Amino acid sequence: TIKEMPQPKTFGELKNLPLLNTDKPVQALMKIADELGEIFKFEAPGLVTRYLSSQRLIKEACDESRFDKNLSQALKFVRDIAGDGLVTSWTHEKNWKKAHNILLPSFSQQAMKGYHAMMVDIAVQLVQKWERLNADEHIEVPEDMTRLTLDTIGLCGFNYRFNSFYRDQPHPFITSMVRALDEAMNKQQRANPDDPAYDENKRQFQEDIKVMNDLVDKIIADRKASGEQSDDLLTHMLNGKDPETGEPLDDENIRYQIITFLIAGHVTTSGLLSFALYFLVKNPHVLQKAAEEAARVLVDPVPSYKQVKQLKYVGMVLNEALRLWPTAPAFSLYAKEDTVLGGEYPLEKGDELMVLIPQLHRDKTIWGDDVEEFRPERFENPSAIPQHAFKPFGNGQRACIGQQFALHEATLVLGMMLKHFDFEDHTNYELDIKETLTLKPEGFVVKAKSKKIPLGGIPS
Ligand code: HEM
Ligand SMILES: CCCCCCCCCCCCCCCC(=O)O
Ligand code: NI
Ligand code: NI
Ligand code: NI
Ligand code: NI
Repeated sequence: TIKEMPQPKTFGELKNLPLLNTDKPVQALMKIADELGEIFKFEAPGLVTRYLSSQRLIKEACDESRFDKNLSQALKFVRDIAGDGLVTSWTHEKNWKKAHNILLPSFSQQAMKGYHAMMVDIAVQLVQKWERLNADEHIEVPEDMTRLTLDTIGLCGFNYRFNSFYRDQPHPFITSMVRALDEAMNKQQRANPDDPAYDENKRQFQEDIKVMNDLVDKIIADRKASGEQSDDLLTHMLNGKDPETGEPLDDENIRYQIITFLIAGHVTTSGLLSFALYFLVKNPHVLQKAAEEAARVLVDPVPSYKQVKQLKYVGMVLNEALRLWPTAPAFSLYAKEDTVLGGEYPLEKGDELMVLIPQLHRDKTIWGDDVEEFRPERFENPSAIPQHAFKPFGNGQRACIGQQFALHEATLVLGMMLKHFDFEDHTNYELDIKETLTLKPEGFVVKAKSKKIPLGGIPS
């Protein structure tokens, strides 16, 4: 059967574009998806795309045989920041597979074990910051989580210490990065993007990128110092070669991968930890159960690699946080050839799709009517999940390469947090999600009372 696709309000020649005149576009698309269902067509000037919400359709979309990764109009703009790095590359581009085969070992199981000691190093610093707060002080959660995840990838991946916890205002890299990423997101709303009204937006974007590359200059210059016994993500960028081609990365592409992993390797993990702690203080019984698991397993002054993989409820808690609000909320696709989607929606070649991940994770077909509630107990048995129903890390060979890096870090930090502190919703925070392509709760503050359990490190 062939069915016609529902389409939201059209505003003449701008088509659907004025519908996204909000600083919360993903959440607006969720509102739309509620009123139109599993799929709807979205039209902008020059561009058309189809948003998906149902596990049924989306599981067909993840067929690598039928569909390859498309670059969103978002990603085409982020490409101005990250070039042809792993995230913003075409699959058919010759720098993807190259950098993929070169860098994939950096996220192997034996690689991950090397990162732990450094993950703890920055984790210790976060814990000790909260341990040293005075009585009348609030914890700006997403701000401290950003400090944590930036230093982690900065140290694990490049042996470079941002020293975020030694700073008042965010590191100049964070400031420029957000503005740069805010531009790409806000740029999607501009009929005539080259109208000189935006020449100011183009000038600040230039500055932001100048700052970020100045930091990359620091990282490269500091490695050639040296910089010797290191076998981290940066080492493989410089010395490693692609098997198929026998070629290393260029002068240019290397810089792009650094920018890529500095952004991608922290921004969504900052959001995950922020969302996770938010739900825990909004569901204290879940908080209790989780904090009880933390007290049970974390028996040494600092967690071991073995212990972090024993915290499965903490891992469950994070998955459930990734379910309700996937910090990387969407990824695009295109049909490799002509086909029909869901056996009822004909697709031409070159047609773009959008996997609306938050709406996907809300498919009542898979999780029940119990959707909007926060229950980590959904993930007690992973094999009970009709997969392609839970994809917070994308799909296929273009799925998140740092998925295990993220979850291990997050579980570790969240674990140490529960072991060492109790938490009170000090301001009774109503959830306010800020969009910057990625998702993150904004203005969310807490109070932390110390359980008087000391530390003692640090290995590496
Ligand atoms: C909660 C944390 C994270 C989430 C939710 C997340 C989400 C995602 C998603 C949805 C994609 C697919 C993008 C697309 O298909 O268009 C992706 C790809 C990617 N992620 Fe992440 N990510 C996280 C953490 C990380 C970390 C920690 C790293 C690196 C240390 C990382 C690096 C990358 C890279 C390099 C790609 C593209 C690789 C390729 O396609 O070849 N991400 N991620
Ligand atoms: C270095 C790479 C950074 C890119 C990371 C951001 C990608 C996460 C998913 C965002 C997709 C777009 C969602 C909001 C925009 C929209 O579709 O209206
Ligand atoms: Ni107060
Ligand atoms: Ni410079
Ligand atoms: Ni190696
Ligand atoms: Ni055709």
